[PDB]
Amino acid sequence: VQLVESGGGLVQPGGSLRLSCTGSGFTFDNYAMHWLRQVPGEGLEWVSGISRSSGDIDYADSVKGRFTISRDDAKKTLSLQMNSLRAEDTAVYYCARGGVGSFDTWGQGTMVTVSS
Amino acid sequence: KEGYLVDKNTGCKYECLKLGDNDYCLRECKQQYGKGAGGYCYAFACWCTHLYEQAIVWPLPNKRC
Amino acid sequence: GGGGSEIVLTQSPATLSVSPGERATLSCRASQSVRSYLAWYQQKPGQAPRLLFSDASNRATGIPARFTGSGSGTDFTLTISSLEPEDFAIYYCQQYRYSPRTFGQGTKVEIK
Repeated sequence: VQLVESGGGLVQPGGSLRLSCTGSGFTFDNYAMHWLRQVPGEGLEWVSGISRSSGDIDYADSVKGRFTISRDDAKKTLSLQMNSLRAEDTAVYYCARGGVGSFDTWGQGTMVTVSS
Repeated sequence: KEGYLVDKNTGCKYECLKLGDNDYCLRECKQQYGKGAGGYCYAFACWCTHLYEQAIVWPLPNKRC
Repeated sequence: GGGGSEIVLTQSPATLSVSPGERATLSCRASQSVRSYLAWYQQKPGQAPRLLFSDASNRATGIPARFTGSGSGTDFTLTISSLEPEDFAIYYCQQYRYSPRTFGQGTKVEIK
């Protein structure tokens, strides 16, 4: 069981960036998927998540309206469309598998940097 | 009675995203137990309501998630 | 913001000095009852977090029985019975009774 994430990098305030996560080693269909993030040297924060069949979606308040999560079960991928970026959004972004309340599997993380 | 929606093949609960009132859980609960059932998101899993006493809810035997 | 409050989790001590073979006791205290919906994570430097406990007392797969969680409501404990050197890390608690989910600020377990 493994998760892999990509699409991070440098960007300017108000800019846009699209992350992507690819799952392997399990039946991608059957699991809720999430994006979490971590400011270097600081703690964890849940960002967004999506249920089986894309039937339920939610976002952290700080990000509602600016980000858009989505999935493609045929491709075994999860996406995060990041818009109107700010300095706060600067963090390592993790893709994780839902464990019914908790997060039981985490990818390696992709860094997103917004100056200034 | 009430209980968690259970995937009868994997034995898992249905994870949900919007805690409290939730249409996804209402819809999934009614689809499994009938139109008279209710349901909402509880500790991030679908918790079904108004179930007839015999209805099969979490957990299923030897079906671990 | 949306105007609602967030469960506050207070982990103490922020830094725990222990030597191997000794017992480590970590606390997580919630501002109000989250019943049992309390997960625990481990994070080694430069590494991604890993799931330790999925709720107050349920060990995630692959976690040694030297780790034990207990508690329900506001007062949670994580006990590492006989500390191995690979257990030196940061431990984070996380609640999931209320929205949004929140995390403690962590307890750094360092060697004495």
